[PDB]
Amino acid sequence: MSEYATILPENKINVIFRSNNKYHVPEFITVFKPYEGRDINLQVLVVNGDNEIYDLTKLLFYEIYVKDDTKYPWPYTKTRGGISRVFGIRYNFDPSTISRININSENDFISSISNQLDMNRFNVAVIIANRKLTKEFHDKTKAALIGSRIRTQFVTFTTLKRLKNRKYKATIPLPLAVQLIAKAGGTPWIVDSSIYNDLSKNVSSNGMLMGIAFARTRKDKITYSVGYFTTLNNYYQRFDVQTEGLYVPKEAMVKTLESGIGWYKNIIGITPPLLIIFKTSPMHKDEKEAIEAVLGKDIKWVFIHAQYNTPVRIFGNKEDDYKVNRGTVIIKKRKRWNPNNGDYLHSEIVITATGKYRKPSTKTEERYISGTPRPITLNVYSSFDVNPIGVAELTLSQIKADWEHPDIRKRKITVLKYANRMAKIIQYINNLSSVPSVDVRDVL
Amino acid sequence: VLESNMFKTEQELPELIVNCIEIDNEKEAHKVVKEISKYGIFGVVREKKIFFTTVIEDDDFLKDRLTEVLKNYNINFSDIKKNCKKIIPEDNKDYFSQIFLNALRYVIYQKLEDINKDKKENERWTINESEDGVYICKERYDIDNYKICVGAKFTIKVFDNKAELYVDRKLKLYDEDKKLTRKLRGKINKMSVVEPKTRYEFIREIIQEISGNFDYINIKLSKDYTVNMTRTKLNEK
RNA sequence: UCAAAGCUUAGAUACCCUGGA
DNA sequence: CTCCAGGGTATCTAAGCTTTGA
Ligand SMILES: [Mg+2]
Repeated sequence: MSEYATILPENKINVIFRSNNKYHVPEFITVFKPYEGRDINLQVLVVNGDNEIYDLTKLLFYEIYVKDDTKYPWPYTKTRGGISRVFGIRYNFDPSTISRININSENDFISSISNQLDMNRFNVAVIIANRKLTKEFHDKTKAALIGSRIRTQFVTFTTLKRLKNRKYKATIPLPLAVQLIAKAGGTPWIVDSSIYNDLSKNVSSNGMLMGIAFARTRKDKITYSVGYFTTLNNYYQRFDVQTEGLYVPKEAMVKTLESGIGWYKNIIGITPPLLIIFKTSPMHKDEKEAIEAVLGKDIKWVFIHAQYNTPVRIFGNKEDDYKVNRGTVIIKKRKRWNPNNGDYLHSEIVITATGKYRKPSTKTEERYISGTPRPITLNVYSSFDVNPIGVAELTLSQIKADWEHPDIRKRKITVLKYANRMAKIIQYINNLSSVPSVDVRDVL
Repeated sequence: VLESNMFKTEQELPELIVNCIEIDNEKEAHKVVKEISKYGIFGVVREKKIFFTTVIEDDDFLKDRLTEVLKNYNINFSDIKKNCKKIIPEDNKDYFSQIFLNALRYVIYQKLEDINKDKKENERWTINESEDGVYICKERYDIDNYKICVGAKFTIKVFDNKAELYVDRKLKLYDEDKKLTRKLRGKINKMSVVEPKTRYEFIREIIQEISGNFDYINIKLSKDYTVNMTRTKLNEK
């Protein structure tokens, strides 16, 4: 009723780890083991550098992740050793298969990496090169290996040199390691979907998600992808693949909605009881007509526009300076909402995702960021009386899946981020045959 | 109490009434509205007509001002329509947004004359007439011969037929050349990224210097239509 | 591009309108 | 009935910075 606000306790958007362990800190992957795992067979391919670079690759990918003698910290747990000891994965790598790739002309990088890339022995192919080369070959490589089993994990010379600080040596490894155990086929964690109940309390924890994002460049041309997400506490099925503006034409939007419906149906075929559609731009008229045409009254839907560039700022309490707790939600319902007419804007929910947070002391200690929080605006359109608190909780948990940022310090929606990445990658794919269904791990 | 930077109305923005004038040149009509925003005429150019509200009770005075300003831009025009149009802000968000911003510009201009007496050339408030909305520039710096300024930007939104004005702290660069330097960016981050106490006090000062108490802001759009908006200060659920 | 955040810049897009072809 | 160029206001995507994650 009216405009109100609250703070969501951090221990309500928990994530699930091995043995069905619920906790609100993704880094507790070091204590509860990954929700899923696959044997990792690294192929560390290095590009022209210097002896220090190779020594640093050996230090990172062998001494830390393999050698149990090297007692690495691995926070939140007293266990020491490699990945096979801390997480419970079959990590495999030897410091003699690292390939000394060299290039001397344009396009040599991709061909050389393809020749040095192996399928049967290795499923993860780390690539080590200077920023000049990665910045301009990374998207091309990702597109080239799309669909295939060779998932690359790039690394820059600066990141390796950072390992000598002994401060970065204690923070860069773990986030990278999770990526490894996610790009070999594993699932570091999933998101507890019980919060979905607070959405409506008239549907089970299951549902459907879809975030349309736009990649600008495409040689001065707007493009986009779709992204999909679903959770049942046991399945994830995160598949993400696919225009004179930041909107989906009517035809393309109808095709996208039908394709998402068919995808979910191929999963379990229960005629999705709920369709949540994130988007990084306002609901265009074309998309509104498409939603009415395909969904109509058959499916309950919630179209959430996630406005990052917003002017709203939130301070308060006048005592802890003017810093604001991380999970703060300002809800404003809209009385002028959908008299069965076609005015679908239900409410507006301003959520702060970056602020004060209490992470475990590792021995809870209050922590803050540098600057002022930039909350997100959740412009919600719905065909039913959705609960703004449930929408905020769902969005928070959506920010958290993210097997690239194991922390609670980020705000972007993961589905939208990977949809934008897929849109950028679409540039350099010339075969739309197996594209219709690829995994996020390809463009993780 | 989780105070914010948003000033929201309390009731639904009552039905707006605007007077229209027929203009045959929209391009110069935009400059006309920009100019007349200072004299108390808050208008927007749509459908070949300048729709505006005013705070001037003298019809002859308003007619003379508009006629002069229109002649200065070589525009063939017509007579005032005296409640030409009725506008619900929700149905026409841009009409209300532009009229409201022009009224806010007028209020800020009026206050400038009295909130600049005890000020220096590096602290005099101004309105930047550039590609943006309302921008109160109030701090100047010449860092490494790069001219930069800290000010408060204003934006307006209409949600559920209620006005919401957001004032925030923004820094801008008016150097014609390219930065191409790292020290300048280091300094710009040093002074443009602050804890939420320099920002909160900056916002409080900005609002207080133009509306006395900063718990509320009153913006007059017409002799009888005033937007009386209050800062949220929401406690909890 | 190990990741993120909060800044500033450039351009572009959306909503309404105007002109021309 | 269809684009391109313009205007005002508000966002969005992409680049360059700094800091942060013990
Ligand atoms: Mg990657």
